[PDB]
Amino acid sequence: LKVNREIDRCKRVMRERVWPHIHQVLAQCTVGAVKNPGEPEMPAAFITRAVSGQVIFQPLAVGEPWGTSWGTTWIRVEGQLPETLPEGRAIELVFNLGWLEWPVGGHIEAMAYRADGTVIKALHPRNHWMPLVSADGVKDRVVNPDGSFVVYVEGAYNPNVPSFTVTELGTKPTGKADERYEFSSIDIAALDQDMFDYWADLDVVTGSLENMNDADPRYWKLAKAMQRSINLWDEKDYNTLALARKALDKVMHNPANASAMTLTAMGHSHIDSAWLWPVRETERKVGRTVSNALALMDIDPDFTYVMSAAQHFAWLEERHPDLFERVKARIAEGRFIPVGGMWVESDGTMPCGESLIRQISYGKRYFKEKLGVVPNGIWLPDSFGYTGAWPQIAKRSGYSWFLTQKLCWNDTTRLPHHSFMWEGVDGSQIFTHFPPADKYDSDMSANDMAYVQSNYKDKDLSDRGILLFGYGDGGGGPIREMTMREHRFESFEGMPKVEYGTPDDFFSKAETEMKAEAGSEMPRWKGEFYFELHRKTLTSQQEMKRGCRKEESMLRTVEYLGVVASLESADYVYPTERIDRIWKTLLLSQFHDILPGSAIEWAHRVAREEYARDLKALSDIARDAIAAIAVANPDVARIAKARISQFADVDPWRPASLVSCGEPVEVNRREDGSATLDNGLLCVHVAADGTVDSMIDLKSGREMVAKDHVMGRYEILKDEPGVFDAWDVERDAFLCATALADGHIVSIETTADGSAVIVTKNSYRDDEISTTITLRPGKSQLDFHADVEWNVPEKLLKVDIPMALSASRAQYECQYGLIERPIVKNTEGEEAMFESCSHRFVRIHDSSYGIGVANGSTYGSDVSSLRDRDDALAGTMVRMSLVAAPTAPDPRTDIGHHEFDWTVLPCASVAPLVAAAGEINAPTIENMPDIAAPITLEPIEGTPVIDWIKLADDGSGDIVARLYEAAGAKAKAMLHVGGTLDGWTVRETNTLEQDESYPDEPAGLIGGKQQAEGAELALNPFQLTTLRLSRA
Amino acid sequence: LKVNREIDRCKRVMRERVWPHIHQVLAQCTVGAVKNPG
Ligand SMILES: [Zn+2]
Repeated sequence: LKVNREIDRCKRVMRERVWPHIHQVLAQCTVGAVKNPGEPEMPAAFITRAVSGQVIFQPLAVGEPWGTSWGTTWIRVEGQLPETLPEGRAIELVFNLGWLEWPVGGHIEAMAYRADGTVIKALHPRNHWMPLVSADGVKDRVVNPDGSFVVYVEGAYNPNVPSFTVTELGTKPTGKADERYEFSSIDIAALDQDMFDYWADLDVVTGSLENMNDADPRYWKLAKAMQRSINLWDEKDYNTLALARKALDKVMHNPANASAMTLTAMGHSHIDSAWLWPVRETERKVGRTVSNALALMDIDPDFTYVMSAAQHFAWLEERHPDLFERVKARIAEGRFIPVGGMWVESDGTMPCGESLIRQISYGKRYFKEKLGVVPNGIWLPDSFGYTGAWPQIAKRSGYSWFLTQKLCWNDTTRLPHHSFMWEGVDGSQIFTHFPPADKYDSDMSANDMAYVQSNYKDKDLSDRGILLFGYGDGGGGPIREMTMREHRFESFEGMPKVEYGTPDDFFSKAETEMKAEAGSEMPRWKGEFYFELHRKTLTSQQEMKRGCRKEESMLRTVEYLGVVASLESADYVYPTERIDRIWKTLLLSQFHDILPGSAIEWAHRVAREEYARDLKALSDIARDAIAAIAVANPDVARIAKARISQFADVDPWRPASLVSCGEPVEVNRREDGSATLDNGLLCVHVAADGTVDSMIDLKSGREMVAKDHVMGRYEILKDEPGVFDAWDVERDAFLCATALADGHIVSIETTADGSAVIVTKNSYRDDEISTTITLRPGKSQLDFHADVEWNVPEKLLKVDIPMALSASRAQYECQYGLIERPIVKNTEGEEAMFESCSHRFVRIHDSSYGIGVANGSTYGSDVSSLRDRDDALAGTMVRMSLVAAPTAPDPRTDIGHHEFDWTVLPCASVAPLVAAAGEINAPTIENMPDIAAPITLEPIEGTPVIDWIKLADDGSGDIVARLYEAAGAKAKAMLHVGGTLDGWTVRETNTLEQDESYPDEPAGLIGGKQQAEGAELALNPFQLTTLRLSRA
Repeated sequence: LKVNREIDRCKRVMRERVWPHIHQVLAQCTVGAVKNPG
């Protein structure tokens, strides 16, 4: 059609006949540079060293790469600012350092400083210009009395790292220029605002023709004015410009339709704290983005910008002190908004409950003392699913709403609604919203308006949405082209109304109006947000998953010992600052890019050796605190190899030992190679090739292994996905798995305590798996411990546990509580859940029985039914993923020597499973005097569990316990305290240890603040309460 | 749909897992050149 061919003419007119005549080049500047391929130094220490004499600045070469990979080049620019400058026009430098266009935050960047150490503005691929004079006769401070000036530019020659492709770029500074980026004559230019407005109008108009339909007369009244204008603009006669704009004005002022939506736009750039670059680079990225944000708050007023991740604010505070005081000046104004008080945008499903609570707490604490703000909602646009315990934690932490967008990438199903009420397992509900643009980084195009209005899933009762724009995922922020195409879409009949705003006000009014409109028809979602994509993120880099749990499972012990030692010994200083530093370092390695393990080899290498260092430092605070208890109770008892595991079967926080102390375990070797372990409580029969093939529960007398199957068979899948190698698993892999039928028992023995051990070996073509199966006296559980020497890439290992019990749903655990997922997947959407998360245990049960499996560091599994060889129902298979080896961002990921531990239990109720999980995840310590816990609850009914006894953060000396219910039934208990804190009071708080109550949340205590000894507790299913004990 | 996403996997298999293993490199050759812009 004629119009579609007229759109191409208009776009080419924009690109060649209008765009170049915006920056009129006046003069070019002399340049000299100094290169450095090493690690960068602080800019302030370089400038003052670069002002006196101590740098030479050998001139650059036009047409050659100005740096090396992962290096820094400092450039001294000197211009002249000649006279006869155009009147009423702005003057600005233009830096064209060989930019590409596709990745904004990916390849090279830069930052321009003044000759005192102060930032001017950052330089990015699509935003490369620096204001000298502002079209009003006022100059920047870096201008002499004459036209002389001098600028320093720190340029980062970051390589462009492909997402999924084998490369050597994400390892270390190479010292070579792999991708060539030229220099090409930094220059000075005058800006023409009228041509720039004309280009903006053309852009707005021509982008609306691709998205309208040829049925409204506006499609034709537009395409006529677009044609009349470009037929009138002759770039060789400037006086025609004023004629061309008047033609493209009879259509720019048309009031929006009556029923059009209303969008609240705010500037937002998402910065992945570590992904495709080292963590030593994110600091500069935050600096650049923030500087860009403030240089756009003087192009126009009423422009708003949001920023999350208090850790980014801290990084900014240390590197650019001057750029911090400019932010605070905008915060008090109201145009700069910090949102979602959290340390970093953590992962949404893997961290435990205490991780999330501590993230919220540290974030709220930083946002208070520094910026003085109190956020009202959780900002989490990018995450691989959400745990389902989030609503309760958010509501009990003072929050009011919630924000997500990542759940659009699901491979099978689309969620029904965009704005809805999300109810967790407890019952508390939070208002949640997805930005209808289906992405956080928009460019404020006409395509995005058309999509937002034509995709919004609740247009019948909401007509209100949010809209984020800016260049994200690597920084950069929004560009001044986006802001000046927003004023065109303010009314613009044919498209949604758009206006600036803050998130809190949008959320308040949107929720209240949707409520008062819908009635008791408000959309609702109960449960978790299962992410139907990126299944391999549960096991991508195993040393990160093992590190997140081992460090956090022992922070519990270290913090508990600080409580016990601060009550026994009269002089013992609890090291608050070391613990705070360790906690912040931990919360930084739970970002949504490094816990899933989908970053470059460099990032994981640094994050891995941090776990080693903080693990070591933690087990010195422990032994130094235990030394204090050892002198306070000098003659009670001391045991080596103790494990303080919360919620045991008899004594909750007593430090139990490793010596089992039962009667020996009789072992009956058979002649064919098989063996028979038999303690008082189990009768295990191990076959000739590992693989326990029958397990009797001698108490009840039930087989525990599904017939014609063996427990412990190893499979190795062949996973070579289409895209996102380190991210997701094909379903095809589940078809290709091959068992390792070869194998044998290496050794059968008994030990000093009386337990029996069996040592097995297994191999697949290069690598070796040696398992140790243990049976201890007086414990109704079987323990497995495997050591892997993984060497072959592109493979995936997992073990299976065939259970002799058949049910319709499987039971996992959440951060606080439990969930169930189907076993046999019926519909198309259910088959998308073929692999799922599991914190610390999975249970398959029925009305009166059940079998459970608890793990140490795995985090991943999948369940399916089992059918006998005569085709009758046999049981259920539970497979849990151990280690995978991708190749995309990390060529040499997960090579060599992984450990794994797990255990299998017969459990009618859920209490012994929780006890076994807690007891397998606890760290070991030495020379620990065994003394009763200070806080104890006697269970009158149900199963309440005290999780995280710890000290107060106010330094006052109070105790804070975080107790919940872990069975799904109401629980009644009462508190008993030891003889070291009698006379103390107890009271109820929120998760942040503050006296704040909420009318829509039940409480634990009955009454108010009363005596601790004898206070009673009632807990409705999956409730999370926090007790605070004070001396008075 | 599942098939359209299975086409991408097959095309990438062609491009990376099948195509490079066609020309097995044995040895490289010494080279010398003379240039002429006329
Ligand atoms: Zn992200």
